[PDB]
Amino acid sequence: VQLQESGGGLVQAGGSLRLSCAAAGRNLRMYRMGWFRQAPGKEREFVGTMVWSSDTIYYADSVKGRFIISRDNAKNTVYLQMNSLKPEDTAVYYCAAGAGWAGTMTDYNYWGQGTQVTVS
Repeated sequence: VQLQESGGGLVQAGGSLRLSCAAAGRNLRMYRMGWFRQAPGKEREFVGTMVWSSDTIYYADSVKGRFIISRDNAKNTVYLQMNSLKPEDTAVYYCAAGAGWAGTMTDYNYWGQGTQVTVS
């Protein structure tokens, strides 16, 4: 799977921003897709996850109720709509893919280069 994020930039607290993750690959729709983020000097952390076969998304508590994952099927693109932004949301945001390994935890093997968001 090949991935590329876009949409990063500088935004004010309380604002909103939409990130995109374009994806290509053999059997793409069998992969679980994840958003992750790394704040400067901190450990990378999970943001949320989706599967192409379901409408149900799982979110980290840190962003649940604020960020929304959606998709455009025809464009093989996953979005992260960021709402009610806080300075602590400043980070490089990554999308990733791992085999939707059922009866086990997804191991994210494929990663984009990231898109960076600063919230003032």
